[PDB]
Amino acid sequence: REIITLQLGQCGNQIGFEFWKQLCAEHGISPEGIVEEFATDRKDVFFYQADDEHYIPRAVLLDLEPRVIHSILNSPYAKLYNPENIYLGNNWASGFSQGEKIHEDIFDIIDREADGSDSLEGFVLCHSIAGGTGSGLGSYLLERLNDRYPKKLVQTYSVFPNQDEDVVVQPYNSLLTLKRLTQNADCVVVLDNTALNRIATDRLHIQNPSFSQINQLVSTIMSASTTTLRYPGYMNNDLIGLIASLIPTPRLHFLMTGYTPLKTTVLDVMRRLLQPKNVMVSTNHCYIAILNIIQGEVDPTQVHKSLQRIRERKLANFIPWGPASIQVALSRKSPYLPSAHRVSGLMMANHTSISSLFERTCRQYDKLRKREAFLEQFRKEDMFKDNFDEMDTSREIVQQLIDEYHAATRPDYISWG
Amino acid sequence: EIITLQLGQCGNQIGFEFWKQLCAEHGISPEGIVEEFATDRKDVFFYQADDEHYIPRAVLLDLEPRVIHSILNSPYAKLYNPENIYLGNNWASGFSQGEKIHEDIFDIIDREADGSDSLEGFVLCHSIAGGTGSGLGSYLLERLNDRYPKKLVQTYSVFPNQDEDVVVQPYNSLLTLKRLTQNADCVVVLDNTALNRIATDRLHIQNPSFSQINQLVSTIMSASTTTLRYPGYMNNDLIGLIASLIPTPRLHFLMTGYTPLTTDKTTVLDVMRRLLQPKNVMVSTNHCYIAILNIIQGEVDPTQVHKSLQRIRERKLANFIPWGPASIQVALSRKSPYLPSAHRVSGLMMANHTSISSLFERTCRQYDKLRKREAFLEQFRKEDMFKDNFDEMDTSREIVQQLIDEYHAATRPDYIS
Amino acid sequence: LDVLNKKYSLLDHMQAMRRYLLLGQGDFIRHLMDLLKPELVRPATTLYQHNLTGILETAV
Amino acid sequence: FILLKPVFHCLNEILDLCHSFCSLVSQNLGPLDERGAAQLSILVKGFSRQSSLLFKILS
Repeated sequence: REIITLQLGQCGNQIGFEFWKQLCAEHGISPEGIVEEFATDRKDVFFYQADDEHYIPRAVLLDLEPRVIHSILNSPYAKLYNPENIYLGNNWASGFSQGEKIHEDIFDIIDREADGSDSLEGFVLCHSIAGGTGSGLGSYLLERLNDRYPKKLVQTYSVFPNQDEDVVVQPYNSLLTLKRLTQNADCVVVLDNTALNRIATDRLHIQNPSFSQINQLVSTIMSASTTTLRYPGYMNNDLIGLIASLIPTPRLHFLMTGYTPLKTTVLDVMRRLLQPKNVMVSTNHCYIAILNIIQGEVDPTQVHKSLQRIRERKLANFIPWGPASIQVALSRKSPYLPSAHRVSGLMMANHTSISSLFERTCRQYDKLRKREAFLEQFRKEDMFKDNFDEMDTSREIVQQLIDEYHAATRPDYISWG
Repeated sequence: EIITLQLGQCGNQIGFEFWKQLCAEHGISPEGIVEEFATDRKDVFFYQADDEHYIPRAVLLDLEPRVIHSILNSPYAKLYNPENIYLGNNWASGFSQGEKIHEDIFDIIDREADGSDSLEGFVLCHSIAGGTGSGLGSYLLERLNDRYPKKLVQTYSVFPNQDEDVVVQPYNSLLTLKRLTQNADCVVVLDNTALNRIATDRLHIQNPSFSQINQLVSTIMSASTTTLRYPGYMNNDLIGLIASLIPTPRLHFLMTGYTPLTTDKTTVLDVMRRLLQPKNVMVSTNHCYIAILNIIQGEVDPTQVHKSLQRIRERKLANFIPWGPASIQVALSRKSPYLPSAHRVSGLMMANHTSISSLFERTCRQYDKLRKREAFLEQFRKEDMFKDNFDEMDTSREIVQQLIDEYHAATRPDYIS
Repeated sequence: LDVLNKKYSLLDHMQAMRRYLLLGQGDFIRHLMDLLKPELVRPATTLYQHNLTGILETAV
Repeated sequence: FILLKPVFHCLNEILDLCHSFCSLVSQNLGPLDERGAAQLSILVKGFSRQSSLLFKILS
């Protein structure tokens, strides 16, 4: 059973390139795509064994405008993620109108790679929020993915524009993308621009943009989160069996994430992950479900008694309308790497403080919507949605989302949100 | 024992390549001489000869002789040496000019059929609707069953669709197809459309592909005639061979496929499944295979085939739905020494499928629109004398419509009726 | 110990038997649990060994 | 299967039934019921029965 990897737009294909480059370096695969000589890791989820003994990633470089794709292509990885299924815009209105017209050219690609399966069961997106090629086209594409394949999951590794305000329609592009995330998507692992930009200085400084640094952490987040897919284990060999414990009702489909390395024993990596400083994202709040992946040379005998000790001291809090816990995915650290021994734990968890992150952009929308403002002053808006109904519909849809997330923090969420 | 009856300009070209390839694979020179590098059984086709200057048994009947000097000046005339050569493009003219030459070209059949130790059937190298072959081959097909009622008539009829200039071609195709349905015992079909595409797939040939199509058919067709000519008794003549492919008499057209198109690790499952793939198939709704056989040639490991069927079967890579039990077979055979540089295995398809009804539907439509336009009825004198009220062309339609209906009906469980 | 540990691979047989009879391999089990389901929905007299040995080998 | 089993015996009666059906269609020839329906239906029953006895192999 297999997972496809629809990396989208300029930012998403950079971090997607970094993701496949990290997976290439971690698996027994050359930059040529050919089996490396020292190469058991599991490839069928992510790679196709083409007739040259070419492990080709199940990719789609589904971009919209030209610039960085050529520099991805002319790399030493030119023929890795590439059986040539590639393809070829500033705001949500323009992007949606272009995601429409092309869609015969690209839907054939999805169907082509889907028919290249024994059983497909996932569409991992690398989606840039508020960016132009991410906005509109991505939102159109998100609706069509569930129309065409209503039994296949859409999971979004959304990189989120939490920062100080360049583009004036920036709040809208986040709101109108958030609408789809809040109903079409099945999971959203959210990564925060300021939290990563802070964490850069919190190990090795950057100043004006140097995305290639924070991208190293992003690649470790994707690789860590897919580690239990890419090796055997008694549990969590598949994406839905992993996601099921975290998202308890279908509207709570967003996850915050933590990562420790910013000798070892499990109790100290558990304790670290729990501290607020290590979360890569910026009224009572409580956890809903926590899962953490401990990739390392760890003795498994320690893992259970570490949970019990972390329970007894109540360093983590949840909400009592239902049971919950922290959940630990112990994994083998990857060989074919340098220093494949430093314990390097990651967490993902559903916690209700993410509601405030949405509420920030809601408040930014309300400021512009109670002002008079630059509502996408390009004719691809004015000839498309000059009645402006969709953003207010998106605003009441996210207001129901805020109310649902805050409703989750009461003892009577057995009643309706 | 079997003879070829190559006819029309197409028939001579496929038959000239037929005998030019047959001497080559049986280790025999253009003169019929056993080459000095020489067990087999050339016996069936090859007329056993005094000096072992081996001969074909080929009756080189011809009409409007314009090009065929250029086939008869080849060094292979010394193979087709018995001096049994004999000298409009519409179906009616081709049929009736056959009648106007018939006596000699009937007798010099017996002058060879009395020489054959046990004649079993007649192989008609022929084209649907093709010019001087049009009429002619279908005329002989009306006669063979009256004068030789026990012998079986098989037509390796290449079909008129060329991806697609003759204006009487659909009428000729209908009129020949009434004979190929009602008068043949079996038909093996090739699409010029598919063969152009296959030539453009393996190489860079589409329109030019013609003398090249002669190589492709002769590679198909040497294989279809192989169990007749070599040891290994899977079924050592014409009539054990085909009974696997026809359950009910009117439903006798069969598809074509030939796995390794650039043969000049692999396993049986590769050579047998690459054969059922409709894109590798030389042919272009719901679609049953009614029955399947593969003739496979090379260094098959004999323990694999029994296990190959499991990994075909359980992945539902074939779909048998007759009214009863019929399924997929293998006929193992010797590597053939005409292939110099060879893949260690290869194979060839022959299967009673439903999708050939699509080309019959094109044929019926292409008749019906030009029949109801009445412009390409031509009012030609041969076209009119054969049928001054066109009643044969009327009755020719209802039979191929019944072929459409029977193909549409044997596809259902109904065929107790 | 030196013979049984490599002429009859005794330690690999323990390691493999844990991969299968104790479900340790994981992938073999997630895929087989899928492929095998419509067979095992049916009542038990309708199940035959040629389906089952073929689908096991397919999962392997 | 020539090592001696009930499988071999059931195949022997299947082959006897085949030859007898061959003999029937090879002697009656034309499309006429020469009291051929009783023998033919008896072989339809024998074949259905021994085909179902052939399917004992999956035990």
